[PDB]
Amino acid sequence: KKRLTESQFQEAIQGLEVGQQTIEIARGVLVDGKPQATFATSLGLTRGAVSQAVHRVWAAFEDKNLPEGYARVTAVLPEHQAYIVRKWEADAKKK
Amino acid sequence: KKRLTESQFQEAIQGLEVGQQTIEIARGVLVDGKPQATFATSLGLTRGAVSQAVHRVWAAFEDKNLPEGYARVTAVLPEHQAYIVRKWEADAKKKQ
DNA sequence: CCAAGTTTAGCTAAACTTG
DNA sequence: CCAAGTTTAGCTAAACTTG
Repeated sequence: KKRLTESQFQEAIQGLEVGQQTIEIARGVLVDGKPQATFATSLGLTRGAVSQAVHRVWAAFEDKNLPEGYARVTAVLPEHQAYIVRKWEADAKKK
Repeated sequence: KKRLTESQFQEAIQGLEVGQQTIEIARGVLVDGKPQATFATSLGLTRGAVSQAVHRVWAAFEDKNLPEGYARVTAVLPEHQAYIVRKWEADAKKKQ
């Protein structure tokens, strides 16, 4: 279901520390739409591996694909600092 | 360094998905102060595998709250605000 | 039902951080 | 420089979830 255009894929793999196999896997799956089973079959890899491989590149895209000048952060914080962050995301969701 | 008593360890392991070897390993370095290196030698393991096992028990205890006015927050912010949030988490990980 | 995809403890390699 | 510890991609297993 989840897929990436050619250019979104190129963005996601920009400087991403990842082997060439992982790149090929995600390319066939996210861009060319091939099932993950094919790379499991053809590479002799378990279903887990291929899925983790595609996941990295997808997560990479999600770590980008944010308005430039922004970044996603997550943490457990005190009630006060938790409150401030709540507001900041609201103000961020105005621009 | 980072160590635990028996009550904290029995609290750490409480509810954690974890085999028996990982409990052993963590008990040795967190509770009994034994180095991680000796556990690699006896169990025939790389340094990393032993380090992952310790971390899992240590993290579970650090994730046993304890001020729950605290809350898990996730947000998409500009870098200047993101930096502060990253700084805040880093304050929180020292204070605990 | 069947097939495919997800998830996570546990491992190694290996490069990196600490003291 | 070394020793001990940390980190993380990549892999399995196996139980779980989606289509």
